[PDB]
Amino acid sequence: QIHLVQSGTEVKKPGSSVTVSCKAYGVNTFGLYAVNWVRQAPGQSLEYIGQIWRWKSSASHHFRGRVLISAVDLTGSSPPISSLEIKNLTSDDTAVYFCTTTSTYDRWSGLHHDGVMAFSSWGQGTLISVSA
Amino acid sequence: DIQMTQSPSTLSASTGDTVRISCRASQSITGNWVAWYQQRPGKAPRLLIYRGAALLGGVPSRFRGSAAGTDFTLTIGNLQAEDFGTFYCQQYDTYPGTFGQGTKVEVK
Amino acid sequence: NLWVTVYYGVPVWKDAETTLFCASDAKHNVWATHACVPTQEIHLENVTEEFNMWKNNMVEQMHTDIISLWDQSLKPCVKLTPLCVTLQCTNVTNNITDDMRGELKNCSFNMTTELRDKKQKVYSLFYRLDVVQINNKEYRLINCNTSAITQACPKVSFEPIPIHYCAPAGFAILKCKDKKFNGTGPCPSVSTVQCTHGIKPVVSTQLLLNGSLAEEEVMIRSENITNNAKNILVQFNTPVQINCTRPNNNTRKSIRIGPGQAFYATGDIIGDIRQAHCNVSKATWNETLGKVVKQLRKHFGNNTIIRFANSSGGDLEVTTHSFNCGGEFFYCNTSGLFNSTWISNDSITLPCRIKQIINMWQRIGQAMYAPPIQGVIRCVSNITGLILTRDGGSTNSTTETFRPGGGDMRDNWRSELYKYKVVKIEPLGVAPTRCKRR
Amino acid sequence: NNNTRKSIRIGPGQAFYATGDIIGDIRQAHCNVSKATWNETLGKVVKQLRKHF
Amino acid sequence: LGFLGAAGSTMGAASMTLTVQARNLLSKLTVWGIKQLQARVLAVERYLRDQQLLGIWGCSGKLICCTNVPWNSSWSNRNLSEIWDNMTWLQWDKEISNYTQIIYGLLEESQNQQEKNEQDLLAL
Amino acid sequence: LGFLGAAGSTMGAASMTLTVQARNLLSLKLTVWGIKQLQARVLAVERYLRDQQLLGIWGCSGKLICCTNVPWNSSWSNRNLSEIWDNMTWLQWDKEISNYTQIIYGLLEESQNQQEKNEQDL
Amino acid sequence: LLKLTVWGIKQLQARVLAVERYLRDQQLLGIWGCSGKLICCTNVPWNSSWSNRNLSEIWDNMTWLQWDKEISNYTQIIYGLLEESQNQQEKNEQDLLAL
Ligand SMILES: *[C@@H]1O[C@H](CO)[C@@H](O[C@@H]2O[C@H](CO)[C@@H](O[C@@H]3O[C@H](CO[C@H]4O[C@H](CO[C@H]5O[C@H](CO)[C@@H](O)[C@H](O)[C@@H]5O[C@H]5O[C@H](CO)[C@@H](O)[C@H](O)[C@@H]5O)[C@@H](O)[C@H](O[C@H]5O[C@H](CO)[C@@H](O)[C@H](O)[C@@H]5O)[C@@H]4O)[C@@H](O)[C@H](O[C@H]4O[C@H](CO)[C@@H](O)[C@H](O)[C@@H]4O[C@H]4O[C@H](CO)[C@@H](O)[C@H](O)[C@@H]4O[C@H]4O[C@H](CO)[C@@H](O)[C@H](O)[C@@H]4O)[C@@H]3O)[C@H](O)[C@H]2NC(C)=O)[C@H](O)[C@H]1NC(C)=O
Ligand SMILES: *[C@@H]1O[C@H](CO)[C@@H](O[C@@H]2O[C@H](CO)[C@@H](O[C@@H]3O[C@H](CO[C@H]4O[C@H](CO)[C@@H](O)[C@H](O)[C@@H]4O)[C@@H](O)[C@H](O[C@H]4O[C@H](CO)[C@@H](O)[C@H](O)[C@@H]4O)[C@@H]3O)[C@H](O)[C@H]2NC(C)=O)[C@H](O)[C@H]1NC(C)=O
Ligand SMILES: *[C@@H]1O[C@H](CO)[C@@H](O[C@@H]2O[C@H](CO)[C@@H](O[C@@H]3O[C@H](CO)[C@@H](O)[C@H](O)[C@@H]3O)[C@H](O)[C@H]2NC(C)=O)[C@H](O)[C@H]1NC(C)=O
Ligand SMILES: *[C@@H]1O[C@H](CO)[C@@H](O[C@@H]2O[C@H](CO)[C@@H](O[C@@H]3O[C@H](CO)[C@@H](O)[C@H](O)[C@@H]3O)[C@H](O)[C@H]2NC(C)=O)[C@H](O)[C@H]1NC(C)=O
Ligand SMILES: *[C@@H]1O[C@H](CO)[C@@H](O[C@@H]2O[C@H](CO)[C@@H](O)[C@H](O)[C@H]2NC(C)=O)[C@H](O)[C@H]1NC(C)=O
Ligand SMILES: *[C@@H]1O[C@H](CO)[C@@H](O[C@@H]2O[C@H](CO)[C@@H](O)[C@H](O)[C@H]2NC(C)=O)[C@H](O)[C@H]1NC(C)=O
Ligand SMILES: *[C@@H]1O[C@H](CO)[C@@H](O[C@@H]2O[C@H](CO)[C@@H](O)[C@H](O)[C@H]2NC(C)=O)[C@H](O)[C@H]1NC(C)=O
Ligand SMILES: *[C@@H]1O[C@H](CO)[C@@H](O[C@@H]2O[C@H](CO)[C@@H](O)[C@H](O)[C@H]2NC(C)=O)[C@H](O)[C@H]1NC(C)=O
Ligand SMILES: *[C@@H]1O[C@H](CO)[C@@H](O[C@@H]2O[C@H](CO)[C@@H](O)[C@H](O)[C@H]2NC(C)=O)[C@H](O)[C@H]1NC(C)=O
Ligand SMILES: *[C@@H]1O[C@H](CO)[C@@H](O[C@@H]2O[C@H](CO)[C@@H](O)[C@H](O)[C@H]2NC(C)=O)[C@H](O)[C@H]1NC(C)=O
Ligand SMILES: *[C@@H]1O[C@H](CO)[C@@H](O)[C@H](O)[C@H]1NC(C)=O
Ligand SMILES: *[C@@H]1O[C@H](CO)[C@@H](O)[C@H](O)[C@H]1NC(C)=O
Ligand SMILES: *[C@@H]1O[C@H](CO)[C@@H](O)[C@H](O)[C@H]1NC(C)=O
Ligand SMILES: *[C@@H]1O[C@H](CO)[C@@H](O)[C@H](O)[C@H]1NC(C)=O
Ligand SMILES: *[C@@H]1O[C@H](CO)[C@@H](O)[C@H](O)[C@H]1NC(C)=O
Ligand SMILES: *[C@@H]1O[C@H](CO)[C@@H](O)[C@H](O)[C@H]1NC(C)=O
Ligand SMILES: *[C@@H]1O[C@H](CO)[C@@H](O)[C@H](O)[C@H]1NC(C)=O
Ligand SMILES: *[C@@H]1O[C@H](CO)[C@@H](O)[C@H](O)[C@H]1NC(C)=O
Ligand SMILES: *[C@@H]1O[C@H](CO)[C@@H](O)[C@H](O)[C@H]1NC(C)=O
Ligand SMILES: *[C@@H]1O[C@H](CO)[C@@H](O)[C@H](O)[C@H]1NC(C)=O
Ligand SMILES: *[C@@H]1O[C@H](CO)[C@@H](O)[C@H](O)[C@H]1NC(C)=O
Ligand SMILES: *[C@@H]1O[C@H](CO)[C@@H](O)[C@H](O)[C@H]1NC(C)=O
Ligand SMILES: *[C@@H]1O[C@H](CO)[C@@H](O)[C@H](O)[C@H]1NC(C)=O
Ligand SMILES: *[C@@H]1O[C@H](CO)[C@@H](O)[C@H](O)[C@H]1NC(C)=O
Repeated sequence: QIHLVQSGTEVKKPGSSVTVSCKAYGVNTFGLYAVNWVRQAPGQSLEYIGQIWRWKSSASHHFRGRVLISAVDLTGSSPPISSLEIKNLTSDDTAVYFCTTTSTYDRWSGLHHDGVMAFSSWGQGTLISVSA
Repeated sequence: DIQMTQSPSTLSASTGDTVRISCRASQSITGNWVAWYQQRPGKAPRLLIYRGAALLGGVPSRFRGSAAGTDFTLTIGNLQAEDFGTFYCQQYDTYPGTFGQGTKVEVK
Repeated sequence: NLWVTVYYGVPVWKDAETTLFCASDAKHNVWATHACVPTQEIHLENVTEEFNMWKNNMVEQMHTDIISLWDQSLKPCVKLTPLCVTLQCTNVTNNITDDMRGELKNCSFNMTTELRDKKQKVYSLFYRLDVVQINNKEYRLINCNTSAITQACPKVSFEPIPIHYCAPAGFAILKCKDKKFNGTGPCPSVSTVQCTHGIKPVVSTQLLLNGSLAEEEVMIRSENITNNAKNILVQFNTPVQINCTRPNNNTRKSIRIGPGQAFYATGDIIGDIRQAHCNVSKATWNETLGKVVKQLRKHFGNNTIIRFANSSGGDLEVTTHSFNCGGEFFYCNTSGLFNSTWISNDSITLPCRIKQIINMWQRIGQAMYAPPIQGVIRCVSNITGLILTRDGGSTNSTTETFRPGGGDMRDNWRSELYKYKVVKIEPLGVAPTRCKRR
Repeated sequence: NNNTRKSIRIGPGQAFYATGDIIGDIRQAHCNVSKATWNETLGKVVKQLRKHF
Repeated sequence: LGFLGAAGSTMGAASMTLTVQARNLLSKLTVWGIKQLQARVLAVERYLRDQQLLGIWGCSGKLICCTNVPWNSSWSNRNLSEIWDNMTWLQWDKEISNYTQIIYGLLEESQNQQEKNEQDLLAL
Repeated sequence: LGFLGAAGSTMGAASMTLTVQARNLLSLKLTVWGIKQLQARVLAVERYLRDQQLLGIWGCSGKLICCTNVPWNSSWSNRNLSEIWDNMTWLQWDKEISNYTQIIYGLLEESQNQQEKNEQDL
Repeated sequence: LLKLTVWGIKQLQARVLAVERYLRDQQLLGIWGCSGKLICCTNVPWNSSWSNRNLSEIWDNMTWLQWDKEISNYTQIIYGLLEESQNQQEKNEQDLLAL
């Protein structure tokens, strides 16, 4: 099937940047798919961070100008890679990040509504704990 | 920005009962743009039901979902020992998407 | 204060499939040209479409149509069923030079006549790959113990005619007009048409002959780039011409094997016995390989060494370049073209052999026998593509070897139907409108 | 019976499948019918056929 | 514009060229004969299966024909500005794709009641 | 009631469910089962277009209950309006007007005729 | 039943062309607003550049074959004007019915 792996538990100091990678296995092209990045705080609810669709990456209204999402296509000796960089993180960013894909091939599939969509395949999630 | 309210907060049942979880939005979602997810404690989340009343490949037929105006309900009949976890109702009608609040099902 | 209004003729289309018919403008042919109907493009704005060339249904329908058209002209004429006799073949020598002795044989055999209780001792000339010996030495046909040999029909032609698979009313055909399109993904320039352009059903392996060219650069297409079991299609931007010829005369002789049953064999050769050969330009092939490797280095890296070697081994219709010129099937060695190593007035002559028993479409049980062609055969052709593959490495070096391959006829027709899509029109709609009846 | 198939080529691309050799013993093919069920159905057959005779 | 030329416009800008798409919906036993015969049969059947549904509701020869059923607020709560000027035809059919059967059912009994109510009008 | 569910009722109770029967009169090789499907489709087209051509020459195209200006003769039936719709059914009414069906079918053709444009054209 | 020896490919195709010639004529008559009429009138005016003959000369001396031969160069534009005028009248009726 479609299997996705992510990075490990990275501990970072406040003031620097961090970069989380996500490798896919099974997808064909990111033009027929869409990669959404959400998070989940411990003991709280989930939160939608950003997404990349039709080679157009965007974020939410609360993380504008803070995060950066990038993705590349297939390579003959490399899996599909989706990266997300966070710069100038605060002391309230300790969370379990995820990496989701959604197939946007069929127009009448019902899984997507004009850019915003659901999550059909989930990853494992990386724990990021920031402290002084 | 539509705020979702899930009911109940924390409930308990036994092996063989039926669990009904309700979700109430802010506006009136007349297009049935809602989804029900399941996440085990410690494991990865899993999408159960998309578009309110449609199942996914690999989901058993004991789960059922219904939509009526604002109220989206989810019925789980023939409860087993592996369905104890957190359930989420999430809309994707308006940008951006917003999840629910969490509903844990214990055993007693 | 709102009511329902029904609209007829809304531009809404779904994804479906249907049956397409031929359409061409107009000695017979193999493909039915006179059975087709005698033969606009509307640009669309503010609409996108996700195309996928590896999940199309037109390729399988075209393959089934070509298979059904190939087995409709071989039926009503003569079959060569009593030909499986004990041949007596010797060598032929008539001012013949080196490297040709051993490829042609002079055979003699008995054969029935129009009378049931009489025989006739006749003779002919056969090739090396057409006869096998059994233990003067006795010989026999190769496709006798596993297939039945029927003659190719002498009143048809194997010339490719461009046809148009065209959809009926109710459906529509969309076409992506991107110049750098790679067959998979969204296309922001989609236009509707009636049907497609002229597609020539050219049957060839490892060399896309008489195909369609690109617009800007050399295109590389592959399904799974991380797998060593998928073919790689190369589309050039310029054509590379190649001149094939056969210096033999190949006179024909008719033998009557029964009542109304004729058999056309090779008679006597008047002249020299030379090799059939294809000349290809050497100066254009180097810049063609350079423009191929300049686009191929983008998928593997700027620090890669690209080796071009020949085929490893297998069937004769896979490792050798098999094509049809002038009604005769040629099998070229083509080992001198793919021989290079790229680090980060002359002409090449390739000799080709001729076979008379052709097994088409990888079938086991249906053979053929092409008749001899009188005169000198000489043709020209373009090279507008390549079918390559790679082997599995030890994922630690930077050397990649590319070998030519083929055999599957779906890859020869997927390079022409990679931009078209079939949709079904639904013209009904329901709208809210503040209006009442009467 | 335990039959074996043997293919003899009778022409170009034409085969003929015949029997081979019997492995083991040669017995008779037979069918078994329950007797009490047959009698209790034949009784109903006679009881329904006596309405017309 | 041409055939399917207003596919990217709004619902109010594409409701004026409906006659372009309404006229292109009708037009030895070899391999290319049975395919043409099946294509003609499929085109005739696809024309008849739409003409029958147009003739049941009472729109024989009309494209912007009006009905008498009211629009329920549970189907779409949008106004006339966010439909005829923002949404297109490829999204409106997917917006109410779960409510088309009840509309097609309500469009039949109202026409039947209107036809049976006309019989009590000329009998005076 | 369903398809042909009002066959046992009278003419007054079966003339209200015509929309049920008004939607069920219409809906690859050369083997023995490939030609029968094409024959059935052609017969279903033929048995619908022939019935629809008769309503076009009478001026009742697109109407289920259509009535014209043809006067009902007293020699075709000597019953009232209560012994037909409340007592007789559709299977018994067709047997009585079988000898006067072609006369009504010929009188219905000229009606939608004597109602055409005349000189008003000039 | 259905036998296609010599006379099965000629009897089915005749019904096919009959169905097609009926349906094309009904579709061409339905888009002009005359579904079920023969002497129906339209709203487009008659231009003097197509035929400058009077009304007393055409209806009493001319023939339908000569009339088809005479204005054969101005045939498709009348159909286009009718197709525009039917849609314009339908839009005007929808505008009048909305009030
Ligand atoms: C078939 O043919 C098809 C042809 O059409 C073909 O499609 C092509 O596929 C290729 C894939 O190989 C595509 O190439 C890629 O394109 C990506 C597109 O990126 C878009 O988005 C970014 C981001 O935009 C945000 O930021 C800018 C700047 O701030 C703003 O201005 C924007 O508004 C936007 O901001 C919004 O979002 C924010 C949140 O992020 C919000 O906060 C904010 O408020 C806003 O809402 C843009 O910058 C891009 O613009 C660039 O491209 C356009 C193209 O026209 C130019 O005009 C423009 O000038 C820019 O150059 C674009 O819009 C690229 O991201 C991607 O780049 C990667 O690869 C290149 C090398 O090729 C690197 O140089 C680059 O750095 C990226 O690599 C990073 O990521 C990989 C993956 O993990 C890493 O491995 C790598 O190491 C590197 O990571 C490093 O850098 C990171 C920072 O970048 C850092 O965090 C890391 O830690 C690490 O250090 C690449 O170019 C190509 O576009 C397609 N063609 C199209 C669509 O036409 C298809 O594949 C073919 N198929 C097959 C099978 O062959
Ligand atoms: C294109 O061609 C390929 C090659 O045949 C097809 O098959 C895919 O091959 C890739 C190879 O990587 C499969 O990717 C999966 O990656 C997982 C992550 O690997 C990391 O983690 C493991 C430890 O879990 C490390 O050992 C490894 O070094 C990496 O660091 C692997 O875990 C997968 O292996 C097994 O995973 C689970 C068990 O955890 C099983 O369920 C799996 O079946 C598998 O046995 C695997 O290597 C990818 O999954 C393959 N695809 C499929 C469908 O199986 C591609 O499919 C083909 N593309 C298309 C579109 O067909
Ligand atoms: C493909 O290229 C080869 C060579 O690369 C061509 O072979 C050449 O053909 C010419 C003409 O047939 C030969 O010239 C002959 O020379 C003899 C002796 O001088 C003379 O008596 C003849 O009258 C003729 O002029 C030439 O020798 C020969 N070269 C070789 C190396 O064999 C071949 O013709 C090319 N084929 C095509 C289709 O272009
Ligand atoms: C690719 O297309 C070219 C262009 O049509 C093909 O070349 C043509 O091949 C045919 C078949 O041999 C030639 O027809 C023959 O010509 C000779 C000339 O003397 C004539 O005697 C024969 O009776 C027969 O008509 C045709 O002339 C030739 N065209 C040109 C311009 O040379 C080529 O065969 C195609 N490639 C493949 C693989 O089919
Ligand atoms: C609204 O309609 C869509 C499709 O028209 C329904 O989606 C399907 O629901 C069935 C019900 O089990 C599934 O089997 C399918 O897989 C779904 N998808 C498709 C593409 O058919 C959806 O359930 C409907 N919503 C309702 C009835 O509330
Ligand atoms: C193939 O062999 C046959 C004999 O088996 C050759 O026919 C003879 O050719 C010589 C040479 O001219 C004649 O003198 C004889 O009269 C021929 N015999 C018969 C029975 O015709 C034939 O020439 C050989 N073919 C070739 C190309 O050498
Ligand atoms: C054709 O038939 C003739 C007989 O009409 C064959 O000649 C015989 O061949 C056998 C085999 O060696 C000899 O034993 C006989 O002596 C030959 N003569 C006769 C009269 O029987 C001949 O071999 C057959 N084949 C060919 C190629 O000619
Ligand atoms: C293939 O054949 C064509 C013609 O059949 C060759 O084109 C001619 O080549 C000669 C020699 O260079 C020129 O003088 C002519 O002007 C060319 N054109 C024509 C129309 O005759 C072509 O060179 C051949 N290619 C190879 C590789 O031999
Ligand atoms: C196809 O060409 C290659 C390369 O020329 C041939 O490989 C060698 O050819 C030389 C001829 O000078 C022979 O001496 C070698 O023995 C060949 N190497 C082998 C057979 O491994 C190749 O033989 C050619 N193909 C055919 C069928 O002749
Ligand atoms: C081989 O390539 C040449 C060069 O493009 C082709 O010659 C052109 O053919 C097109 C039609 O296919 C003409 O419109 C051009 O005028 C031709 N000349 C040039 C300079 O472009 C040639 O047709 C190709 N061979 C085949 C068989 O298609
Ligand atoms: C005939 O040709 C074969 C194949 O080249 C060769 O082995 C044999 O020696 C030749 N015989 C004679 C007599 O020349
Ligand atoms: C037919 O003969 C050829 C040549 O000897 C041999 O390679 C092949 O295996 C044979 N096939 C069968 C089915 O005996
Ligand atoms: C082939 O032979 C014929 C005679 O049968 C001759 O007229 C013709 O010129 C020959 N062709 C050549 C020599 O190319
Ligand atoms: C590889 O080299 C080409 C040469 O033009 C360059 O454009 C390209 O950016 C290089 N690739 C990388 C990853 O730098
Ligand atoms: C490929 O080339 C090698 C080296 O010349 C040669 O030994 C081999 O026979 C060739 N293979 C084919 C199929 O020609
Ligand atoms: C292949 O290339 C090498 C390197 O130039 C050369 O030595 C060899 O002769 C070539 N082989 C052929 C068959 O051209
Ligand atoms: C019957 O024949 C089969 C071979 O198909 C063999 O496996 C089996 O053992 C035989 N049984 C007896 C009882 O001989
Ligand atoms: C037939 O075999 C079945 C087992 O498959 C058995 O139950 C039944 O009793 C047998 N009947 C007779 C009449 O032996
Ligand atoms: C069948 O049953 C009847 C009684 O029901 C009994 O008299 C008769 O003997 C039975 N037949 C046999 C063969 O036992
Ligand atoms: C496409 O959109 C642009 C602006 O969004 C508009 O000006 C243009 O008219 C649209 N195209 C069509 C065919 O309606
Ligand atoms: C609107 O929908 C509601 C809820 O299904 C239903 O009770 C009501 O009858 C509907 N009204 C109309 C006018 O369709
Ligand atoms: C059949 O007759 C009974 C009278 O006994 C009546 O009540 C019933 O409605 C009739 N059935 C139908 C379908 O009219
Ligand atoms: C009549 O013809 C003239 C000249 O072609 C043209 O300018 C005018 O628009 C036409 N008017 C009508 C009513 O067709
Ligand atoms: C035929 O009609 C013309 C008028 O168009 C008339 O002059 C002529 O006399 C008619 N022919 C006969 C034989 O009456």
